[PDB]
Amino acid sequence: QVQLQESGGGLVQAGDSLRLSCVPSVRTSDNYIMGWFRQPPGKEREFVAAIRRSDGTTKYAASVKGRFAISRDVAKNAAYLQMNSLKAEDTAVYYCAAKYQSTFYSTMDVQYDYWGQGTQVTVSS
Amino acid sequence: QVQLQESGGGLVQAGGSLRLSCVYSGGAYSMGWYRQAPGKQRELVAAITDDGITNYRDTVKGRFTISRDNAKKAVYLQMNSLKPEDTAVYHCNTVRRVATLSGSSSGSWGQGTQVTVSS
Amino acid sequence: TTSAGESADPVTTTVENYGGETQVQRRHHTDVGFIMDRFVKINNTNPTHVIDLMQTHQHGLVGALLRAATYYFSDLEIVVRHEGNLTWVPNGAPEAALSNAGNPTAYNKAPFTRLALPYTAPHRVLATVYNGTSKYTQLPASFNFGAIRATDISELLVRMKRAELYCPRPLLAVEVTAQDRHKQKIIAPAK
Amino acid sequence: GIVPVACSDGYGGLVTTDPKTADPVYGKVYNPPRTNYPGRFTNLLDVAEACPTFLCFDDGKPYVVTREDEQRLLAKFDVSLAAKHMSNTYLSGIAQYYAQYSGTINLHFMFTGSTDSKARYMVAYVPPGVETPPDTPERAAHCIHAEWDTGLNSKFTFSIPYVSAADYAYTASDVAETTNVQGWVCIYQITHGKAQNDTLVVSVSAGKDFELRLPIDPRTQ
Amino acid sequence: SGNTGSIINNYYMQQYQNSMDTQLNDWFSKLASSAFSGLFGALLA
Amino acid sequence: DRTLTTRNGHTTSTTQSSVGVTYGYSTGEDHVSGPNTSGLETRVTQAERFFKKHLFNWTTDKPFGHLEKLKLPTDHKGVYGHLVDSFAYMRNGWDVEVSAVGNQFNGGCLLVAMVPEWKKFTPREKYQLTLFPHQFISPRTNMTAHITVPYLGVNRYDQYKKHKPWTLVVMVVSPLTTSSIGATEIKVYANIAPTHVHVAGELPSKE
Repeated sequence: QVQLQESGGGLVQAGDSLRLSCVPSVRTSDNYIMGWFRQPPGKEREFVAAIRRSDGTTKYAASVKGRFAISRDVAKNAAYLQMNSLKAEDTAVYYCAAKYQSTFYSTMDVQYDYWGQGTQVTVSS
Repeated sequence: QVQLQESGGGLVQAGGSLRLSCVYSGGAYSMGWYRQAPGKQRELVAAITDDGITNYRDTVKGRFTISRDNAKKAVYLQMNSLKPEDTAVYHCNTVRRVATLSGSSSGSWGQGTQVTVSS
Repeated sequence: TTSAGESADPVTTTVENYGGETQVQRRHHTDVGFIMDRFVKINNTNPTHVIDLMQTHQHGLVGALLRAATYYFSDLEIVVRHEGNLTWVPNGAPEAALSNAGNPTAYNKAPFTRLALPYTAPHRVLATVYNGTSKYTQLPASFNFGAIRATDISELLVRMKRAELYCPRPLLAVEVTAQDRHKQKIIAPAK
Repeated sequence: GIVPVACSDGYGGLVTTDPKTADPVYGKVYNPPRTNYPGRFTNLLDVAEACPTFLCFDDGKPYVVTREDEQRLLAKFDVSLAAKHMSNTYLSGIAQYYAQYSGTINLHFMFTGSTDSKARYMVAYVPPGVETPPDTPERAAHCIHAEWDTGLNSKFTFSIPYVSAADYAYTASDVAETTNVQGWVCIYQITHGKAQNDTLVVSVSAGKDFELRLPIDPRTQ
Repeated sequence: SGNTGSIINNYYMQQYQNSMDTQLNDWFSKLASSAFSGLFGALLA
Repeated sequence: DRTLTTRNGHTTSTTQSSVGVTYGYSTGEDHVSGPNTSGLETRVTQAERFFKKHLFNWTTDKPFGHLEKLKLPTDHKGVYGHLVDSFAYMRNGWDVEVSAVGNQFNGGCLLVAMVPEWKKFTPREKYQLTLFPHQFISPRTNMTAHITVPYLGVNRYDQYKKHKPWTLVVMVVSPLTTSSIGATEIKVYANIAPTHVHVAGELPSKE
């Protein structure tokens, strides 16, 4: 059905910033929730930040609350995760996701539908 | 609205007496005497009706006496048994409801009377 | 046909002017009551939303065809997808009235809620533009259909019932940059 | 077979004001008869017309007192069911539960002075368009007004018109925005003879074409 | 009567389905029907 | 044949380059007495008459799409002005007449329209300014436009210090072209007259 195209990964060192992007392949008229999951080396996947398509309702993790910022482009049908002031612990594999089926805030970080192959972000010190 | 002048104030020692006079020009509204203590709010002292009933503040009751003369268009305040507290500028103008003694912030005042009791 | 142009009278020439034949037409699809009667999206919802029709997208079907009129009248239907109960207060209500169940409150069923609301504005007609103010770019605050409230609202749809439009205004199309015409992809079967 | 149906989506849920009924569980119940029970009202505006209630002026009094002063402005209040003077009224207590209104609002003025005390009063309706109301009857004589003195008949009723742009008005003033959307009502004391502490009681009731429109439930509960 | 396609009457009264208009004129229909056609001057077909 | 005389009150205005009268949205006013004014409105016939106003100078260096507006009611110095500042609610329509006098050896076109609830137009929206009651001034044919419009708005009576329903608009459609025997410049004036002036809600004085 829907495939996700990720962009903007790479390598930085501590203190810099990165910008991740993700655009879905089809532009159906749904209320999907673009989110970001990260999987640290030798650990399991976990939620980072999500955003709703209709409004700019953003969820966040306790780890990254003041640093990270997520936004959406209504025109280009995109979503961007602006990572700021990276820590050496932010090294992981970052995945996007879709979650088309239900769009309520209380469940905005539990069950996504389409993932799309992850990007590699490896910050140094 | 009214052009009214005051006179009679001055300097006197404790226990003295004074007679303040005020002359007005408009109508026969119930008049009264106000004083602005140094550094305190302007407060009513004694009020008189249109040819009749008078009413006094609690503190100045019994020592002061207000009177009216309709023909000469004048009001008088006789002050006896003075105390150092009674030093102020004694204005005069109209007053509403002399029973409750609710003054009128209506308009302009004439600064013409200054009393300075010494002790 | 030739006529006086500066007089601004309408002139409709036919193909009969050179032997043709005017054919029978059916204009059921450009009827005002027909075309405005479809659900269209409102893409800025809040926990508390004031139903203002000027919040439809300006380039949608109903959004643009509504911007192409000065005044309008309509009832309304809304399709809300919410969590918890949904309270509706009419036009003019305090904002604190939205926390009580004496007002129309909908206890949420499974998919969503579909209601029908009347017209409660104090004016005879509503407007899309206003030249001036209403207190002692921005329309008067009385140009709305009420307000809704839930713990969070996911989507809102609106539908104009018994719609009436007055005093038409410009309605634009996408502009052609350098082409001879605006070319785009049109649906066609695979293979 | 049997009749097929489409269980539509969006339909079915409970609305607290819906116009349909529930299904019964307890049949054949007869009530005790209450034929010709006294004091029934089927409309709130009937009671609001027939029964006027008092206004609340300074110090929380239902009346204004004549003043031994140069000021001839007894009282002044906004034309608003949410005014400070109407806070204790039945018309206002009803109007708090509605969104909009329209129509007439009647004011009643009862003179309660002695027989040997005369007076002449004036009330003016000052529609919106000025920043501050007038404080002289000579200047408020250019609005809609009425004058009346004291005599055998001790009551006077003046009817405030509904004049505005919209067909309805809100029964609640929005925010700290000033200059009430409707006008003011100004009571004046034209003259008086030997009326030093005599009062004039004011009350308000609904007019002949008064109307409240959209029921709400606005109080914090 | 635009975009309603059921033949059966409504289950709810007219007083509850939508609001009621009170009284106390299509301009552009008449402005288009009163348009000029034909020709101007003489014709030599 | 193209001779027209309009009489509004004790004022007249004759034109021999008439092209007709354009009625917009209505040929006559709707119900002036409604339920919002509660029977207390009155009509003023002394205020319905002409008054002049200068719009702009039509020079040759103004291209297509040059817009000039005039919101109505304007700053009136006569009976209409004291009406506006003396009563709280007013309503009236308009009877406008624009004149651009050059000579018949000029070229160009002007668009005179009456836009309800004015809002600034984008450059692409000026191509559709003929959706409003309008007429053209072409020095080739006429020197005078004439439009007549009713009162409209969301409210039956208006507070003109807060809202202005109508706006007179003059747009350059074709630039003015002159020659050695044509007028090198054209000045545009308006001759507006209110129609069916009704008032309500008399206000206190200021004196």
